Amino acid sequence: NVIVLMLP
Amino acid sequence: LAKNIVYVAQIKGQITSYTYDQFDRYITIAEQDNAEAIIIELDTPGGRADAMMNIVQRIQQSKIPVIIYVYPPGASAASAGTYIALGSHLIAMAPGTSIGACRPILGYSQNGSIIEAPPAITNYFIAYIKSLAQESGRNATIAEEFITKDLSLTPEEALKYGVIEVVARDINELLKKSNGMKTKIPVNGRYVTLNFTNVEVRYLAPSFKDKLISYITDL
Amino acid sequence: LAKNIVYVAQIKGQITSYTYDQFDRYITIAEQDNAEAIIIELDTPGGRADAMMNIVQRIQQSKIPVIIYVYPPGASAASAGTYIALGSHLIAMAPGTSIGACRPILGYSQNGSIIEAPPAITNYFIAYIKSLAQESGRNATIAEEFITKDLSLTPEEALKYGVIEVVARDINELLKKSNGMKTKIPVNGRYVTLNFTNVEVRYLAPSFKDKLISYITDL
Ligand SMILES: [Cl-]
Repeated sequence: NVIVLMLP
Repeated sequence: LAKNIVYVAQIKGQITSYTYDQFDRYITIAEQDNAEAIIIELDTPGGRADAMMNIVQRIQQSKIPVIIYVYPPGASAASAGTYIALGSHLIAMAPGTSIGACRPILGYSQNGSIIEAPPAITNYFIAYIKSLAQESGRNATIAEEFITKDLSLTPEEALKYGVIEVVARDINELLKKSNGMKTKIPVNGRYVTLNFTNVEVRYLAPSFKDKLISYITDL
Repeated sequence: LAKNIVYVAQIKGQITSYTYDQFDRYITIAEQDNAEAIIIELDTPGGRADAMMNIVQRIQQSKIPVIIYVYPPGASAASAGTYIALGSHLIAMAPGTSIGACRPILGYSQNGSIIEAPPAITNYFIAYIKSLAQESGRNATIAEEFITKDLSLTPEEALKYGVIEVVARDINELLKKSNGMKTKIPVNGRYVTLNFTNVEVRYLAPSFKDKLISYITDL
């Protein structure tokens, strides 16, 4: 369960 | 005729799970007090995808209009913050604010480097941002470009392009311009007309936990 | 300067941006002191992909060997921690510990329900984990299954399947057993033979900030 994402 | 209660809360910094808790807490108080609307003064450089989607969902389930107000001047709703705006009943921006710049990345690396998001994640967010725009009658063409071109817009541009509903300098001008507007998404399955005639404004304080977490951040 | 030093540090909890800072701080101390190695006692149930990738990178660039030690008994290096382990110069596990369960996800819903990511992002992390394992001469078949089967292994299983190099009950057994072993990845262009005969062991205390921030994340 690695949590993946974000935005720029 | 009737006196309409409007809550105002501030939400600042990176969108994380603590941010979800803030949105949840502030919206609940307003629902319980039968408020006409809650305005959230939002200033965020971005944040986490899951917390953002949880926040959009919380706003869909809200029994009261949630107005996202990009405030104060200099603030932005960039990255995750743009999805929050697009997922809300009405968007306002103060002069000198920014919205957009949503190209997903896996994250930032050591030395100014960035970790590239695979095309699948990108396409997934294009679909999601276009869907939020379509659902709320906002410019889906331009919203895609928030991603494909890292497009960022001024308030005047955002209004002109059909992304936001209101440009306002403070709460006062916000209530006056948005009075009589219909929400862009439904509240419990009906598109609500905002009644900001005869309003009492109430400001919501951040809690101890809010203040602590963010003061650790400022350092 | 005529000494042989091994640093030991502790890393516990979610792998976040802050965890990167700790890894960087401890490894930096050991490098500046020309340590023979640093042992990181790792207990982590999960974390973020971006911080994890940055930590693997920092370990890849380390000027000294980094030994990931799943410790104390009952600890796990699940999720992000398994990637960190696989990216390092040597892996040891204490009795009663766990490695594996590495499935990538977009995160958690309001429920606490599982939000799986698109199929193609699973494939991206399969590739990444296979790469880390093959670059360190470790079993990429089992590594893939950490994701595709949510596979979790005991220390003895991890050793037999050629995923880790040492099972040790404490730092002293770890030093005795890993003495004379070659690092699984290079240190500055060269595979290095660990020299742990006559070593001085130096423990690096977590700071107040480390403990406070860990404890806050914890809840
Ligand atoms: Cl050597």
